[PDB]
Amino acid sequence: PQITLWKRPLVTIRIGGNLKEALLDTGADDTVIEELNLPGKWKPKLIGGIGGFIKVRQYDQIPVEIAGHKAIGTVLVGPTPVNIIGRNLLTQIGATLNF
Amino acid sequence: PQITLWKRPLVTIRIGGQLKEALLDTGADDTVIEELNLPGKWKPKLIGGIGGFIKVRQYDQIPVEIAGHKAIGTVLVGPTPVNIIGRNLLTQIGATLNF
Amino acid sequence: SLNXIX
Repeated sequence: PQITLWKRPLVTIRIGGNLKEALLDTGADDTVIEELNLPGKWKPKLIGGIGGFIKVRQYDQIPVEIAGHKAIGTVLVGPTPVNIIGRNLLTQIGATLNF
Repeated sequence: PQITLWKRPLVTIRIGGQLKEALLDTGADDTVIEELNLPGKWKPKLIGGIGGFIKVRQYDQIPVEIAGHKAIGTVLVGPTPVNIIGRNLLTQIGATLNF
Repeated sequence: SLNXIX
């Protein structure tokens, strides 16, 4: 599929069996989800962007299905206003920018 | 072009007669460039992201050449960690996400 | 305005 950029590129994902909305974000190194109650082991990390840094929980080898395309990798959990799918998972689903 | 996402999608832009590097950022509403002067009038604005809000200078109707494609629109100038081309200009150059 | 992670 093709997603235009007239509005934020919000799509349906599935993480822990549950459907959520997330932004396909080519400006994100990492995937940042607010899913504060996953089971599993995590480790503390700090990530940055325009306003500075925040604390997140790093979860590894988490399945994330993005618009029916399966991915599996690291998900960072922390307080964000929008769930964002970053390049660590976008590459797994074969996503490119085109113009 | 077609750009994959194994690396940050950095490209060269021309703005105000100068060459800069900037990230093609589908997760950005706006275009935000590190501190500099641009010609003309500006007004204060605040924008947010991952870490919170920052103050920027809002310049309107600024020509930007993005890997050889022309755009004219709002450019925000402020303490961003990396220069980013957001959807306001990505739409002008016809950029889509594809998978 | 929301603008995205390093």
